[PDB]
Amino acid sequence: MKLAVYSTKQYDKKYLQQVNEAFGFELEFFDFLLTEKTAKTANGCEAVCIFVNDDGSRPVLEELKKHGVKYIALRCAGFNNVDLDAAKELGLQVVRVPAYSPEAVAEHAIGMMMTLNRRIHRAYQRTRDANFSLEGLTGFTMHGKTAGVIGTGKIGVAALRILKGFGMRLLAFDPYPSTAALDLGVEYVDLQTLFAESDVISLHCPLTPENYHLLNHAAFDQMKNGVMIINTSRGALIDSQAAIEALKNQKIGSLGMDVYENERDLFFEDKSVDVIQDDVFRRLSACHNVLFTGHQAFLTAEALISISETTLQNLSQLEKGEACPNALF
Amino acid sequence: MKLAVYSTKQYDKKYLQQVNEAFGFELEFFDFLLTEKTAKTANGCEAVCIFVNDDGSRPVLEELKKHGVKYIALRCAGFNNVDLDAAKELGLQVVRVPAYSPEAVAEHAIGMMMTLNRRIHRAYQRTRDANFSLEGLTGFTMHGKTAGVIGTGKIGVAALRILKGFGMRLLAFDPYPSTAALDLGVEYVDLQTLFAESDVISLHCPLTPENYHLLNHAAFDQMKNGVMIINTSRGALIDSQAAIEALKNQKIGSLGMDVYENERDLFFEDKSVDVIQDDVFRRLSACHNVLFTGHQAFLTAEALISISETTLQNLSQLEKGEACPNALFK
Amino acid sequence: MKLAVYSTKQYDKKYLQQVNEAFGFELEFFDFLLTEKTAKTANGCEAVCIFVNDDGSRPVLEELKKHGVKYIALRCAGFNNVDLDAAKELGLQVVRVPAYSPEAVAEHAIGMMMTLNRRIHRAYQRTRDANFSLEGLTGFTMHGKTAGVIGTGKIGVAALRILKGFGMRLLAFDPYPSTAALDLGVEYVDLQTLFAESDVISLHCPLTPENYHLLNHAAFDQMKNGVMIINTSRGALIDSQAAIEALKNQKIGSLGMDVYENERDLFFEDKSVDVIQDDVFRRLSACHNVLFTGHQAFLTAEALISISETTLQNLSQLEKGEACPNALF
Amino acid sequence: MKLAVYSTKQYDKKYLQQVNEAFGFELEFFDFLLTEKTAKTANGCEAVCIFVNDDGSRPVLEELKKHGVKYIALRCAGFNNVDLDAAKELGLQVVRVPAYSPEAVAEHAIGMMMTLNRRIHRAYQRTRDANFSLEGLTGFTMHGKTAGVIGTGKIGVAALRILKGFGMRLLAFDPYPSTAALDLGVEYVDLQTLFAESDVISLHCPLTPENYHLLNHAAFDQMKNGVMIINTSRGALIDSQAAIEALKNQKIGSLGMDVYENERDLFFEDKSVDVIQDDVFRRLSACHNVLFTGHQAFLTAEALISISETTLQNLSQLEKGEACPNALFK
Repeated sequence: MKLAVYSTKQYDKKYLQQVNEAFGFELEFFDFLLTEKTAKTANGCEAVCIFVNDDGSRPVLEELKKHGVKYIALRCAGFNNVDLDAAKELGLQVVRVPAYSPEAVAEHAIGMMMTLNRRIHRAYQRTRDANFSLEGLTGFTMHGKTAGVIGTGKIGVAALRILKGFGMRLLAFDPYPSTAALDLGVEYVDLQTLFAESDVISLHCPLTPENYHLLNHAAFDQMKNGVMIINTSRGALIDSQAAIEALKNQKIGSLGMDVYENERDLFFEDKSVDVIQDDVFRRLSACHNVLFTGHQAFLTAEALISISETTLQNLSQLEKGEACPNALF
Repeated sequence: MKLAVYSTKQYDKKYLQQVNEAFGFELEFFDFLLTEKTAKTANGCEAVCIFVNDDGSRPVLEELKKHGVKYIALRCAGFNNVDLDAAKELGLQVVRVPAYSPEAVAEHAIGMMMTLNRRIHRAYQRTRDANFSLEGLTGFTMHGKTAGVIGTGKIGVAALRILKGFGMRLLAFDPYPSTAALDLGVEYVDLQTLFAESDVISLHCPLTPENYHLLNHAAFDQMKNGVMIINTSRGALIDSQAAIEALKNQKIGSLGMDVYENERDLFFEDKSVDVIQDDVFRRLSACHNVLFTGHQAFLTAEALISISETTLQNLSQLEKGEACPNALFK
Repeated sequence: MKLAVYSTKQYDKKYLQQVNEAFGFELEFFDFLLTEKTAKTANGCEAVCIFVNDDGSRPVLEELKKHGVKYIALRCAGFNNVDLDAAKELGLQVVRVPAYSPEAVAEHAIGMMMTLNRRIHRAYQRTRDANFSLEGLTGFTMHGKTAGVIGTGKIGVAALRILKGFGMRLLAFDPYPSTAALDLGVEYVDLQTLFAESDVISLHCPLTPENYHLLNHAAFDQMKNGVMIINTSRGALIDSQAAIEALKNQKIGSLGMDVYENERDLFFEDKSVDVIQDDVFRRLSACHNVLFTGHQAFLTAEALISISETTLQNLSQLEKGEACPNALF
Repeated sequence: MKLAVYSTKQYDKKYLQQVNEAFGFELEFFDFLLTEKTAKTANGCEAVCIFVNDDGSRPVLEELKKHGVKYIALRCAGFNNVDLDAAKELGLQVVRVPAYSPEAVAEHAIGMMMTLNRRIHRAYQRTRDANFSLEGLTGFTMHGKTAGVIGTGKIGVAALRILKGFGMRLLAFDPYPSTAALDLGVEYVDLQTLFAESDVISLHCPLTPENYHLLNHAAFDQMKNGVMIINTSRGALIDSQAAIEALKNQKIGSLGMDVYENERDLFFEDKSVDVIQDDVFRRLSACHNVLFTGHQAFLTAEALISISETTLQNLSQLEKGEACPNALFK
């Protein structure tokens, strides 16, 4: 079975090749986006593997079918990229990443927190040139502080586990309180309490129409001066204009954000008939204790191996049968 | 009483002043080093407060006494910079802060680990300029990995609590196994075992003649390829020449080191007629997944407050003629 | 005519589109490399435009021919990536940009030199973080120093003009002395003399069998301690190992190199027992007063406009059947 | 004579020592600031050498006198930190370095220009990590563009020579004409014309009432979109609020500023109310093609040697009872 892989990054290739040892496919790696124009490159491949920015609508799918491709595989969860009606109709079998790694994500959140806290990113900038000055690097001791987690699904609980290790007082907000969280000693509270009492706040929840801009001006008003905020969840959970103001006011002490790729563009705000919006990343990073990562939360070897492992197992079946539920039918 | 503070940094001043509300000393802050030449600036203070780089040799002490100084407070644990015998003969009293907050230090070790693991230091260099490329940033999932801690005093135990939080398998080496550790599910093992099995290793122990160059060529050879090593303990725990080789060979995956001041200028071991360093810090940082911090482990507000409280409390006892448990001699 | 542009960077696109206002080509821009696999994307185009990394080997050319391509335009001087014998046989026509703007390249060399001299690159690393320390930034006054230029073709002469403006003594080495250089007041000399007396040295010459490793251990021995060396010419002009030792020795004070794409892996050092050969860039940049740029010497709007005009003109001449002096056969 | 040197940086020491080979002063170097408190450190010295940040006010001067100092040498042009009246009254003599090497300053201005033009500072941040991407680095060819110099004293003229070498067309605004400049082919013009026609502008003039905020909203409006501006002259030549707005609007393509020690606050936006700040420097540097240097324009070995010779020579003349042209009063 021959698989064409689009939007390939070096990490994608490394892990796919390693996982492929136990499936045996012939792999062809392309660094470029799958588009209507590039679909033809798949010719000769029974299948293609795509990621969040690849184009999966009918026009692309038509080209693929024309070129003999049967199976499409997302190394991925987000599908706003693909036009799913067509595939079934075109006789084209399909999939995504159902399982994902909660620990990788939680750990990333913690890592962002610690880096910000101890200003380790800044320290590195200095010490890489043998500048050992400590001015401006002072952090806070975690132990005995209060941590507020918004959302107690697997990721949120994984985070709480770590925060418990730090010896923090643990608070949480979730509409659906979890035994797993209670067993850790977490106290579930309303948002207002969480905002009021938390030294560190971390978002681990899905975006809903209800929680759009959950962290807004009113919310910031409730928080402690110098509060640390981490968002490895969707960008829309935070009103960016309000966060910017709160940073300027010094209400927010530190802010860490893992930026989703198709939110990067709409990230954001002011511009005067200027200046969309890499400028915001630059300014905040320079002027505040603000740290951005580029949707990096799942970027560990173990997490990547898991994504790969499956991707191959699915195709191997498809190359012959199963439910899948690789398959989205 | 009036206190002259030398080698003053902004953090030193902020926390000393804040703590001093409870004490009422008259504080005078100097940014420069105490030396034989600057000792005269103390004139009119009964006490001086110094840090690791300040010069406490006999000639300095002699000048201080000449100028009416009775008391010397080290706002740090180390005292090798001060000639204690001379101080005793001269009638001076010397006091110190015997330990730093264990939690602050452990948390710093963990922070170095995570920053290294996820290459967060590298990411920032990118994203500060709006470059979101992930190439080279790939880390490891901590959960289920094995952590080995060498030394289970308060700092090591504090680290172990955090590591337990990550859901790691916890191994340790210490001559005197601690119930507090055992209570965490820690398994104590010999060094050979700890070296063979640990994905991450962190040093939380005093330097002894016995453990000089504990992490040496034989130790590295034993370790897992890609191992992460953290040292917030003294530098001599590690044979640097061996570490540098291990990095080159890709035995050591990641290395984080909190570099003590009295220990930076001294890497050698060795070279010829051209030429030496801060170069090693620059090269390693550039070429490997290596992070140095400048003795930053105790640099938190809470830890600095503790240091400030102890220091003023020590001074307060000396002023009164009350025996000070933090005195370095009679 | 419709033209497919491969390996497209934003700058390529901006200037090609700007220039095309005068030509009316139909332009299709691709970000990815031209390869045997991607050559099919050119279907519908009479021409393609490529750069130094694109693959112009016979298998690729065969694909392009099958797909209706007639013309290949190199938006660069180099053509090592294109198999000219094959192209001829296949009836394809190949054109290039014969030279870059001399002023742009010369200015880049001077820019490198001044940045290094005043450690401006270092200063920015500091001041971007509001660190105004000057330690380690001391340079040298150019006025009254001696510059040596190796090669006095158009670029070398442009460089000399600038150097003259700094109030420097001008020396040069060329086997074929130039009237414009002589008219400027340049004194031609032997290499040994140029090495012995030059404060600053800049390489502006083509690579030849003769000058391979022209700057070698013996050359570095003859130089002044603290000498500044600039190479915007090909990498092989310098023996890297020697250069590395000379930096380590402190014979070479400063080194600036504009690194050619194809020559990127070749250079430099021992090196690494496999990946990565990039570490040399990292090491030298951190440990010494060394500056690398990525073949940036022609990267000005004006130079890019010239490349764009030449390319579109070359293509019109081809279509019209006129003689194209830029043709590679 | 023994000379105490305050606020010493490694470069000050190196060049002062090198020059002293021919003078034989006895030199004592202090890294710290001269203040009322540290003036006593000078006892045993007839002279002290100070720089722009050192405290020269009456109380300090009084201390110096008490401690036997007769001479104060400024290793710089500015002297606003020194209370000249008090000095004269106290019987102290003060000398300065009247001007920096014109070539060094002009060369600095050109260096900033080229670095900004080709985004070499950005490039280095990339290539230091083997990132050879060229996106965003595109510059412009200098040759055939127009350069406008504001001020045609020795520095402006030195800059013109260089700019001439680039093949640029030379414009200048100075009320007063320069033989050297005319001789160079320069065209004098009014400010409005200089503003309209210049691709690059560099300021090389002293601050006067007449040019306070010379580059103001109105001036920027006249300028070419994308224009490059360099200021190695004093800050108040530019209305910073107007400049910042002009950067935001994209009227100014690039801005290079050598920032005087005494002037960090001149440059401001702003709404960083909490709390008044170096933030402007961090922000502009990140968001625009902006480059700051810390009053670096004279930082070359030759320029420093000149400062050093002048300073030692002033001191020598003072010792002699000779007329020092560089004295600030008599």
